[PDB]
Amino acid sequence: TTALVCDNGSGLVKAGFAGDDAPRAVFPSIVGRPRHQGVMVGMGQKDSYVGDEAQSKRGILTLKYPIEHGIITNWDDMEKIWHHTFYNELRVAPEEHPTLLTEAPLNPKANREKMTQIMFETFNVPAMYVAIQAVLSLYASGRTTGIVLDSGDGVTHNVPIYEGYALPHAIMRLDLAGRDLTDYLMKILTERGYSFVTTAEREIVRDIKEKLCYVALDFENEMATAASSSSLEKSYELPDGQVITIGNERFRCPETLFQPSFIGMESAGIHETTYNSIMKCDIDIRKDLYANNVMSGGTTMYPGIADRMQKEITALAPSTMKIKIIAPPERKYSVWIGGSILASLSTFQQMWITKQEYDEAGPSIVH
Amino acid sequence: TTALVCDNGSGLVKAGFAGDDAPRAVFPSIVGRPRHQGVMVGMGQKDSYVGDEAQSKRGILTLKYPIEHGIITNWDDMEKIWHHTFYNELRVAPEEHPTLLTEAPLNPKANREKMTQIMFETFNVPAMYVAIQAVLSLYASGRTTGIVLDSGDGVTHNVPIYEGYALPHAIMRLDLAGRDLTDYLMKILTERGYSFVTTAEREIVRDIKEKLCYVALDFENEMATAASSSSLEKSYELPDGQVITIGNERFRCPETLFQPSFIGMESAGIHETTYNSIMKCDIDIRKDLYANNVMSGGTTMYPGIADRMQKEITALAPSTMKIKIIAPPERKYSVWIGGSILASLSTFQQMWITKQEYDEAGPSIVH
Amino acid sequence: TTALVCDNGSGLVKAGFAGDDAPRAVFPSIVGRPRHQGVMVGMGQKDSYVGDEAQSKRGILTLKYPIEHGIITNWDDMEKIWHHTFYNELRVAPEEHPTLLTEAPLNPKANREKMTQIMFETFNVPAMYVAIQAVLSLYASGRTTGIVLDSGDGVTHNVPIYEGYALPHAIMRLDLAGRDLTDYLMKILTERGYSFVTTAEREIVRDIKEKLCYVALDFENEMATAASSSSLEKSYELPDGQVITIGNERFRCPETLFQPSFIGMESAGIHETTYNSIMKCDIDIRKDLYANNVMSGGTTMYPGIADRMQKEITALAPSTMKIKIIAPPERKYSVWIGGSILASLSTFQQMWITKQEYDEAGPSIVH
Ligand SMILES: Nc1ncnc2c1ncn2[C@@H]1O[C@H](COP(=O)(O)OP(=O)(O)O)[C@@H](O)[C@H]1O
Ligand SMILES: Nc1ncnc2c1ncn2[C@@H]1O[C@H](COP(=O)(O)OP(=O)(O)O)[C@@H](O)[C@H]1O
Ligand SMILES: Nc1ncnc2c1ncn2[C@@H]1O[C@H](COP(=O)(O)OP(=O)(O)O)[C@@H](O)[C@H]1O
Ligand SMILES: [Mg+2]
Ligand SMILES: [Mg+2]
Ligand SMILES: [Mg+2]
Repeated sequence: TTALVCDNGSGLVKAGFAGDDAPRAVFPSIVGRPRHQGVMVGMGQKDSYVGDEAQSKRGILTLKYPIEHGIITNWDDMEKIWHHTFYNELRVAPEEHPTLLTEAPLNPKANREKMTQIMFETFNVPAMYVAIQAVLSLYASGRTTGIVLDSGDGVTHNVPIYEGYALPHAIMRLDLAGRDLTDYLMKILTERGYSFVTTAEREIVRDIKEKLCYVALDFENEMATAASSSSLEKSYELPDGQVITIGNERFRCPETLFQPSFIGMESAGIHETTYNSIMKCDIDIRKDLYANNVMSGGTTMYPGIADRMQKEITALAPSTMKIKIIAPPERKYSVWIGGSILASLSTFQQMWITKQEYDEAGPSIVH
Repeated sequence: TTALVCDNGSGLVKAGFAGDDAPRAVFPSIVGRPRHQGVMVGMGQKDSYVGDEAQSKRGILTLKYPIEHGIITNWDDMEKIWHHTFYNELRVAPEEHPTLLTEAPLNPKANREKMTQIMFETFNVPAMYVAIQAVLSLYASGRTTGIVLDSGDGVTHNVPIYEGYALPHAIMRLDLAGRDLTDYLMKILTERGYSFVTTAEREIVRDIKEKLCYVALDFENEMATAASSSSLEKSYELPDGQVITIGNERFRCPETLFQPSFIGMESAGIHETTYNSIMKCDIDIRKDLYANNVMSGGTTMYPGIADRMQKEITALAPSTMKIKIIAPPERKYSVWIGGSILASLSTFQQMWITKQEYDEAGPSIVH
Repeated sequence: TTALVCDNGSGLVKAGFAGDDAPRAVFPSIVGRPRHQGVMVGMGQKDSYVGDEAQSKRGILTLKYPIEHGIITNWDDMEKIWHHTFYNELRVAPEEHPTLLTEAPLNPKANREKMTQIMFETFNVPAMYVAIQAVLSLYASGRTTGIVLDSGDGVTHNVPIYEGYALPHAIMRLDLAGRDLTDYLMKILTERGYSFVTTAEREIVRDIKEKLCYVALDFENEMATAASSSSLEKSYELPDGQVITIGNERFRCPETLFQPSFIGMESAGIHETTYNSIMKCDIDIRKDLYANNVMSGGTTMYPGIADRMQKEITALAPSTMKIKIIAPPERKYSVWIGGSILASLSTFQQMWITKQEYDEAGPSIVH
């Protein structure tokens, strides 16, 4: 009956039935084993904690993110993520619903095969399909044309779609935002004598990466008044009681995303990968990619975009073109709000890969 | 059969079966041989008197404490303590019950083996285990987080614990309180012209260390009003009828522990060893070590602590952090009431070292 | 006039003019004030002794290293270090030369500014520059490619360099060896019944860390032969006439630098940090990072590396890729013999930060 949209984020895995409100459960993609000797003898502990509870047990575990640079490390950790998601969040049996899974646009073969095969044999679902996360972000703002910028930890993408076809030859995948921003924040906060090295404490870096950062309009000129002894200091409080005063590094960390040359890699800035994906599309269609520029994903929630992005695009594109960048509030749930629209609707009600078809065809059902 | 918790005090050896009230026997850990020439000729007097009988025969013996600086001096005296303890207090044979023994956290190797080994061949016990005295103090107050203190005459320890694991990197052992406080009390009672030198009479010094002593809120401000003519004098009476009036030195002796520069040693104050053991724990756990500071051991019974310790820590700790320091009645028996809770409980009924397994393994069994 | 290279040791300050032999003066940085009351009104006693004289007057002082966890404690003690170093060792006046100072590759900013500024106002030197300690280790063995190690009591570092560019993305800082090895030797020597707790005596432990330790080739098998009566026992003689017999623990203390699991801290050994810095470098260059592995410092002077390090890396590295590990003699003076080659060579004779430029610009001239 009711289909299930379960999003394999690298965040922030999101789980909720098909429509109509919001993700039922969201928690960080963490499994963590206990690194210290037991001496109270309940015994009372698990062999492996998942999140939320692996984020309540900080400082006693060794956190292992099972998805790293756009790929899952091994399915031994992945199945334990899955077991936690179905059972102590959604509560429903896996044999009850057809499921809908998400992937990253341009993900390595044979990691969709191996996934599909393992998931059928481990949880015994009755039907399934895998839709890519960028394409789904079209549905959330309900547009049939435009270039989609879907940016989440740890893979961003630039996919062009026109009424309502996706060009296979103009899709760009960057392995950059947001975990490299997390690692960079840890590298420029060490620069003020605040050292973070332990895995649990690495989460604190994420919590200040969320809340306290912002982006400039013109970097060099916002940087200029930062050099003056004028306040940009906001004072954060740390869990053990420590008080940190950051100012410069606060706008510096997300600004890193414009120009990967700050980490020295040859990769082009979001400025130019957006533009170069548009300029791999056909000449006539370019007219309508402007003003259907749609940003998405959780790593676009800094309170200093899109007007940085705006000022940058308007400078690089042709003269007198209508360029408005549509960025809805609460971009982090865009993908899920996509998935919800698909699986609740017909036509695609008769289009899942069903069990008899899977048994007959085998795991080689890629296209 | 019911288990036996027999606690290897540094005091004050304590003995009583597992559960549920108080130890049956507590008495000074002393052996004393008769030093003066014999003339009564009944005769039959014992070669070595143990406590408490060696404390009702003061002035005719030469007391030799079998435990000094937290380690047992020789097993010739120790076996006579043991034989006396089981037989002439409890009235039971060690063959009947599994035992539970205690140690000092960070006790020199190879003195846990030789102990374990000698006890199997001397008393023919069916099973045993050795738990460290600091860890056991958690059970007494039902804590699942917090820093634990076994402070006895004369080895103290400082162990931080988080639910329900031990931290190898945060544990500190001081060979400071309390026998050096006794020896210091005898050295500063010489300052008022009352000189004591004999071992047996040293016990009287311990008895005034118990009853008369107290700690200040602020040393310097109690010291100021001590210089005034107003009375802090309490009049003690001595075993042969003599009257001593001490006042200034009365609050000075336990105050010595708050910074042992009085002795001359470089060793840090309890104030700071408490704090510095906390700042060797992981950052997110520190939040809950504050306000689960639980004191223990008989040597913490001076009336002025813990509110000296409280006022001192709140000054050294980060701003606006909650620090409730827990120190109720029962602290002299804290460790033992801990041991009682363990040996009655399952799972740990199957976790004693039993004789066949010992026979196979040998005395190399530690870890 | 000839420039002066004075190396701001983590240890262990080294001082000597630009080239070409060895440093004139080496001593382990300690300052010690006199802690007991004077009883000879002679008296002649200085307020602060530096080393050598503060290592001759052990047991009546409280030794304080001015550089702790890779940063100077405060400039009140540091300025007295400096004044002693230039004046009462090297004899030359700072007013007569450009000087050359060393730093860590990654260290709290702006404590390189404050340093540079205070040193200019206190000693009023004609010109200066601050070079990182890791880069200089290339010069010492005349390498044009390779990964550099400054490991001193207590900062290690891992910097990859390619002819003659430094790669920012791959620089890794470990706050691991060697003072935590000093603390670890003190923590496992209490396990054999010899206690060392007071400040002066802590130096003696450090001296036994120098001479008698060694690293195993195969850990598991060295542990096997330790359990038998097969002698690995060496007899040390101790300052007050005492005899120390160490076996197993002799190889246990340095083994800590592999596998930080022994302390429980979340980090990976030199084995893995070497690899993890290489696999953060661009693909083509990796070919010459293998076989230009250059070890350095004083805390790599154990007589059981590098062929352990080699056998371990060779197992983890890609198959049939040749890996030479070059550890020269002289490693304690590596940094200094590096600095010496640079400051004697033009072109960089005209590139010191000079007084007129400093006076106009202020502390920001650092970058
Ligand atoms: N307000 C915010 N500002 C900046 N970054 C944020 C904010 N909220 C969340 N993030 C980042 O966004 C990430 C979540 O992105 P998400 O949309 O879940 O990506 P995915 O769906 O691919 O997992 C988190 O890792 C977090 O670091
Ligand atoms: N009321 C008191 N005030 C101060 N000290 C006391 C008091 N009662 C006992 N003590 C001291 O505490 C010691 C006993 O401590 P205890 O908890 O038995 O240590 P352990 O268990 O390690 O032997 C005795 O040596 C005695 O000097
Ligand atoms: N033969 C040796 N074996 C092991 N360690 C040594 C030896 N000689 C010196 N050390 C250690 O090396 C340290 C000195 O390292 P050094 O190169 O001076 O570091 P830095 O230059 O950063 O101060 C000393 O603290 C000492 O403990
Ligand atoms: Mg995504
Ligand atoms: Mg005790
Ligand atoms: Mg160094």
